[PDB]
Amino acid sequence: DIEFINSLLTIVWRFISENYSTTQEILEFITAAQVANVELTPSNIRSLCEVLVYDDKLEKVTHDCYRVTLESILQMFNYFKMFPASKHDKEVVYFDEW
Amino acid sequence: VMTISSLEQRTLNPDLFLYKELVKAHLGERAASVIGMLVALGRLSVRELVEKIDGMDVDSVKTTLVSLTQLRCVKYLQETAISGKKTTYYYYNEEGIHILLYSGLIIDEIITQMRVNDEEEHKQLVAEIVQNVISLGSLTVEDYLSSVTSDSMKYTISSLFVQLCEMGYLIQISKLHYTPIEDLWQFLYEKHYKNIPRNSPLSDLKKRSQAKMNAKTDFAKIINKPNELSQILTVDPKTSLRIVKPTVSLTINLDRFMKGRRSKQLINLAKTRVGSVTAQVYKIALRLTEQKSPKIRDPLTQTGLLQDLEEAKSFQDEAELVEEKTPGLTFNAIINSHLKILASSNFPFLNETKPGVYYVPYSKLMPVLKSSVYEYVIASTLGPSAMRLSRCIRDNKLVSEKIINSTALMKEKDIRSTLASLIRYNSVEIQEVPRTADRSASRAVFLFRCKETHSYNFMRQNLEWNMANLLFKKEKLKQENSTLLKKANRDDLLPSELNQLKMVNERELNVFARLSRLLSLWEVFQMA
Repeated sequence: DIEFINSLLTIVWRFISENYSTTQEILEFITAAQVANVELTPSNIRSLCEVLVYDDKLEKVTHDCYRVTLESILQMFNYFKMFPASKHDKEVVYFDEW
Repeated sequence: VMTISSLEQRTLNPDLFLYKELVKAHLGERAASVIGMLVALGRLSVRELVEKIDGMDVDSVKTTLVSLTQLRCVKYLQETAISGKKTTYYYYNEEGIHILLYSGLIIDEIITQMRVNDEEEHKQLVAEIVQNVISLGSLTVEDYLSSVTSDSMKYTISSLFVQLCEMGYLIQISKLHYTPIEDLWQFLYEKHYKNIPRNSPLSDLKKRSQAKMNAKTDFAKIINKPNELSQILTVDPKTSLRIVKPTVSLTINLDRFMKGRRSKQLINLAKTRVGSVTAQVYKIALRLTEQKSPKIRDPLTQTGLLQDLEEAKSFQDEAELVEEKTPGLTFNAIINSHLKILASSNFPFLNETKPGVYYVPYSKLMPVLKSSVYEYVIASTLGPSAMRLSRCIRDNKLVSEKIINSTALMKEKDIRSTLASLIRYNSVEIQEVPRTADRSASRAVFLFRCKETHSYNFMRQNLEWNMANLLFKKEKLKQENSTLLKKANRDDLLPSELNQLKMVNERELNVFARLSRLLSLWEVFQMA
């Protein structure tokens, strides 16, 4: 119920940086048994796999495993900062239709 | 209230007003009239200009005509009819005004890539030469050479002229190079449909093969004519070094300018996904190989004719096989160790290999380039939530909220909020399926499927309306301060007069940098 969906926001945090990885179902078979609170079954094999799957996290390479490239810059196109200007004009670049 | 929110201008000018905005800054008045009308109504005749606007009959038209031709702002075609006489029809020409929207950006790459000569007099030299090229719209060598001062080194400016021919960049002026792609195909289609001396009424489908195949080989010689020709440029008479033909004139080109920035976009993806050293070694390969690389030039047969349903591939893969041919065949043979680290790691992009020879595919590369940049846009515009859900639709396809709620992340209500934020502007569409009721009513099943060219075009709406208010309120900044600017020009006094002098200049510098920034964003979105 409410206990669900709040348990996936914790154990996945910093384990990423400690991961080449191998077999991709072993990554869960690792993650499944850990922290002594463990995890239950292969139901979680396809969970953190296909949830976090997109927008960096871990890259997808063949023979069933995960790579890492551009998340190291985000954890540290990128670097955007110092916006916005206080007043008088510029940008928006949204809605307005057209 | 008060309309100052600019809701007045917001609705009614997609594409369109873009063009006559730029030429207005260029020239204005009459010049904006003709082009703006040349866009709206499309194909146009000389007499037809006078009818609509009614302003300044035959004095303005003849003056604007030659003015548009020198800078080639009008696509020109002439033909006749069976009845008689003659007709001359004008089209909006290519995206020249985009070149006027380029200017220094082209000259930028011209200066930067002119290295192999280190920090020389060249900086002040060709900057004077190139600025004289684009502005006049056409440049003859001898008349330009006459502008150079006497009793000095004449081949100092010709030290780089034959070096202006270079590889890409400036090419010669040739004939019909400006011409509708649809029309030249039809004009070249003559001597094909016309060709048969009552041969034989067998296998009607052979008329297909005849006309097509003969048109394709006749099309190749025409398009590769401006591409690479060493006749005019490499002329080398004695008592001198290699010297470009004093007769034949030149013109700039789409080749390496549109390529140089396309390589940048690849570097941005590269630099993001690897180290700085890997991006450099991948770069030095691209610099040598950019000559024979079609890339930006890719379709070239697309505009002006049908593709097919059936024969679409037989067209498409006919291009794909010649997109297989030239990349495989011609390009460079085998620091190779740093290529192997550019090899072992391929996904998303390139490093395809043949035994004995390695090269980058120009076919399958684009889809992953369009993916990245697009996903970074949604990442930029909205928060991290809108990001994740975009591909969630892209992994599998067209499914309901049942497995979506499960498989996506966490919470129903927030998902529904960002669902309608995602579905807000297009790009996921919606499904039409009933539940047992055949389009009768609610509770029917829903699904979300990815959108082709609809999730693209909304970045083509980002083209004009970004630069529009940008350039406009910059131009409105002029006429407002116009009384000051005229006083400043005559001066070239008071505490408060210098204040608004720095004001406009500030706003000017920032608004032009904002033009080129989002310009670089638009350029990648114009293809696929």
